[PDB]
Amino acid sequence: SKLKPFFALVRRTNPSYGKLAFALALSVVTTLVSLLIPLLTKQLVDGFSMSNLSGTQIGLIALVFFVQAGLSAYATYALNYNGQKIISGLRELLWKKLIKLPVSYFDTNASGETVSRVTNDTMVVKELITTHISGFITGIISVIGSLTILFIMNWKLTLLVLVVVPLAALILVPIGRKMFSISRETQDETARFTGLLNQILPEIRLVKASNAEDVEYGRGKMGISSLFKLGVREAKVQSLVGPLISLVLMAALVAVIGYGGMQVSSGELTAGALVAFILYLFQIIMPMGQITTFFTQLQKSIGATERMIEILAEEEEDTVTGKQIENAHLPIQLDRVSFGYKPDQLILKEVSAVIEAGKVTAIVGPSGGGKTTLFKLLERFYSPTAGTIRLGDEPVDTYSLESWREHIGYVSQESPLMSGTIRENISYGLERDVTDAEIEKAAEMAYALNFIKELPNQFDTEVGERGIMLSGGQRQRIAIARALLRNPSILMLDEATSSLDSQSEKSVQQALEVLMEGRTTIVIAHRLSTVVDADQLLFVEKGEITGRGTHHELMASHGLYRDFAEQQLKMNCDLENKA
Amino acid sequence: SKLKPFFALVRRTNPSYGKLAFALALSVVTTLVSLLIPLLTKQLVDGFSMSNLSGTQIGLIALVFFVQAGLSAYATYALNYNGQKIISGLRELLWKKLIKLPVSYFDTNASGETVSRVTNDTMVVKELITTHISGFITGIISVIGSLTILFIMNWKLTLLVLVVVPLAALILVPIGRKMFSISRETQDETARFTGLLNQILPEIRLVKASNAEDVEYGRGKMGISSLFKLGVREAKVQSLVGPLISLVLMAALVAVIGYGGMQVSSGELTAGALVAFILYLFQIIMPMGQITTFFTQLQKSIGATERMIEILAEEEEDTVTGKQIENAHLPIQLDRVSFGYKPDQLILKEVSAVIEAGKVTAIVGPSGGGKTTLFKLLERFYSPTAGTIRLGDEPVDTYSLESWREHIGYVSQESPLMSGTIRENISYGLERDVTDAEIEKAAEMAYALNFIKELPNQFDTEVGERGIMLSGGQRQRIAIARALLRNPSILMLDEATSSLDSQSEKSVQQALEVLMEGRTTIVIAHRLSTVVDADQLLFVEKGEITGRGTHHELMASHGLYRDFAEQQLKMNCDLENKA
Repeated sequence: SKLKPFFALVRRTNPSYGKLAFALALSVVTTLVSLLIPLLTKQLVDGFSMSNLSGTQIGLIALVFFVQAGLSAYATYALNYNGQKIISGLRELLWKKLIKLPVSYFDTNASGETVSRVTNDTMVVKELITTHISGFITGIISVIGSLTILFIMNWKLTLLVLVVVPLAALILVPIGRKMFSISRETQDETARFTGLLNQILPEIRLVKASNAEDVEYGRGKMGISSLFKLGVREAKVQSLVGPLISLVLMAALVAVIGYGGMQVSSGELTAGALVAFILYLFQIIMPMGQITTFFTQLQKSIGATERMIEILAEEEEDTVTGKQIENAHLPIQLDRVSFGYKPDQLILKEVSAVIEAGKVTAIVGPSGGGKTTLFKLLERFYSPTAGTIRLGDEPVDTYSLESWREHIGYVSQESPLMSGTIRENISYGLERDVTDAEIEKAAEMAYALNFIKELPNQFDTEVGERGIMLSGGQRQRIAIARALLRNPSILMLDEATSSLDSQSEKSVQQALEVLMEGRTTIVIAHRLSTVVDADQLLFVEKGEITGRGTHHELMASHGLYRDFAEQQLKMNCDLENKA
Repeated sequence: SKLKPFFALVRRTNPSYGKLAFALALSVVTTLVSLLIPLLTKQLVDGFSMSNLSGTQIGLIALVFFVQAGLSAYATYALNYNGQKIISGLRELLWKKLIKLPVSYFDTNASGETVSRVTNDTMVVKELITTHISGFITGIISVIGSLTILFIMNWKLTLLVLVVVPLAALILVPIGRKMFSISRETQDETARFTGLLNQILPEIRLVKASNAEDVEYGRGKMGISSLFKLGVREAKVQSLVGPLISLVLMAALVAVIGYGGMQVSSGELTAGALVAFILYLFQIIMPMGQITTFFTQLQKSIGATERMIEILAEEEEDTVTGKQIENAHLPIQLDRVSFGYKPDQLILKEVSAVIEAGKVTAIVGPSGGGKTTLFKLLERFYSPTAGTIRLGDEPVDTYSLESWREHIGYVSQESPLMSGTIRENISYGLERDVTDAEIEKAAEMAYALNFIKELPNQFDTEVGERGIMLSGGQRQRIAIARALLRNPSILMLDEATSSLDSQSEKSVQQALEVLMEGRTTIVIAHRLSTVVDADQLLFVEKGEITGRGTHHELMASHGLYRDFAEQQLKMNCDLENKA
């Protein structure tokens, strides 16, 4: 039942079944060859009466050892090499999917969790394929094979092992479960106490000022004391568990080996048959260890194969069907548009606007008021809940998302840069050709060239986490040059959120104007004073919009709706409004 | 050499040496009793000729097993119980030290690192005391004892083990070191690749907008490929290492047990002497495992005992010698005061001021300009580099730090609250008696009572990390009530840094005035407009101070020094200065 999705998943990578089957066959043959070794030692030891020592018998044991090792090396390489092919194919599929999942997917799901899945689930599956299946089969063949060979030479001494091994395990298991429960509880109390100490130490500033020396000592002392009480409770458990595990193991060993010796010493058995018996006991206990591990692995494996298949079945973004845009700067109408993540809550509704060729329109309104939805609707970062976005007089969902994203340009504050060269960032993702003589003809414009020429290298710095740190103004100027190299007909601007420094800001404002000249521009911001020059402002009413005039008209005949943001500004200052 | 600081450290806890010595003696006796068991099994097995089976011989083995387990339970409890006493004593010493280390210590050293030390070093030392020393001694006695008993019954078969065991180890060790090196390199490349994927995923916003789909796919594909290449290099190592470990172990076992059988089968040995030989081999291999672990533990232990002793030898704050203050609101002079963390850089120098009875003085100046040093000097959070702080006409270092911290009061923005009750916070650390009828007579003042009475409980909420989250204004009002319950003669105020919300701020300003009335107040802040009412402002010049007048005098005859902060404000707004 559960093995049909795993198999299907493995088949997605078009694996070579012959090579895996042959490797498994070699493992099975390696285990069967490992059951000859104790019979050949018994034949050698039984044949040592009057000390003949036939050299062919000790040489044949070496030939069988080198043959077992040669086949085990081949099977182990083949299994690992194909597992490495299978896992590589899985990761390539998962990565090609992730890069095409709609930007909605990363809005709902954590990027780190997705990375964690593609890096761990594939690993689990690998581990299952390369080691655990072959380990499990070989262990079963080794265990049942060894017991069958033992019962055919001396059934009394294996009947004893088939009582001693289960009765020893029936004791050690519960005693071990009980032990581990106490280890977890002391770990948790250790954690609680470290947490408590951590929490007191950064507030030492007040503790000192308030004369709370004995008070904070005493609350820490109660933690020392609760840890000590659990430590004594662990001591009273570990003192019974330790001696009892050693008592059981040695009583099992003495019982098995002493009855082996008491058969050889009476004549009911030979010296070489006892030798074979010990040599097989090691071939019972260890693979029995192996097989047990298979099942936990199998559970984890199922969960992984559930998550990966989940990703690789999800919807991907249809970026490449529709028309091609001609004369793209034409009027963007919204007419009866609407949105919500689910129809339970319509985040934006009954909206209409026009956005005008070569002008600016500014989305500015209350913090947390949903205003970011209209911006994400206009850049196609989100599909409307059945209401029209229209360019000129054609519904915008007509044009291909490639032919849309090509005639849009995009810039933000708070941006990092792509790990790569500075010329690679100044021309990122655009498949048109570029040249040294024009890539800096886009960079002199944002004042990027005459900044970049002062760095240790004029085309690289390993920008981002590897290279030197850059200030927000430098990062913005690098973004503004990329958009001048695309020469988009429409521009989407994310001017600021959170908080920022005003250092060099007037030179950054003079850098920004370059890009927005003579093309249609849509801006989103957190304050009115940054937006005083705009040809239409849009105020946001937690689901609906008004304003639809100059900044001054908001200051003249809007009133209370300016006051619902301007009061929070006037708690700090008049923000250069001077009114 | 290295054992003299550990021992001294252990002696600091006044441990019971008799009980540890007796537990170690019991462990040694338990190991010697564990060397009888295989001789008694040999006597039983050798005595089984003609199958007499004397019941006293199989009963005596059980009596020796229950005696070994009884003494092992007692020794194991005693060792763990005394280790739990020793570690508890260590932690109590370390915590009583930390709480008294000067506030300078936590300024240089990370609190988390100190917690980590007191929670891990003590543990390491515990582990060494309870398990590793006894484990090491018992292993040596078990190993040398078992080998000495083997050589006295059959020296040929132990001479073989004393060649087989070292020659097997001389192979497995290097092959294992080499194996682990490849496992580390693949871990690192896995980490590098996850890091790379992580770094791409939160920037999916641009990747989509820029048409960088094949570009970001290909950079990820190169990571899949480098991981696959290292995976194949690991496969070519694991394929030789696995077979070779199994080949060696089985060749060692076959050689030892086959020569055991070939002695019994020729008559050079008995069936029971072979049984004893196997039973002792297990008493050689496992404690040899144990002893090896002792040394790594010993190294770690030394490092721990080095850090803990370091803490427990450090200087602690002399909080309780000097005079007692009378009439504490008198003039605080600074005259030729100076400071620095080291004399290499004098952070503040040649400073003089007066701070005046029942007035306000405000420390306001450039960000990162060192101004926080003068505030920390005035509250005695730091000693001057030989220049006088003086109250009335007495040097302030005359009064006890208790009798100082009692006549000071202290409040800050950005503060958390002590984990505890709300009545416990409103009266924190003060050793004077309090009553329900007066603790709320301090709380009605900050408007704290009529806020607290609306919570689910009127005296508790488990405030901080356990309970409900509180806003900055509520936390400030709780702090302001504590200072009214102390009724300090002098007040130290940290008004704001970083960033804050203006929500309810005018009601918080009306709450703050309550505390500062009719007592001397020192304030530190980040903007001039918050401080317009102050009777003296102090501007800071990266080592020296001026201003020494009203806010308006800074606005009238200071000029360029107001401009060196006011310009950065005027990039945003005039900040209600209206000039």
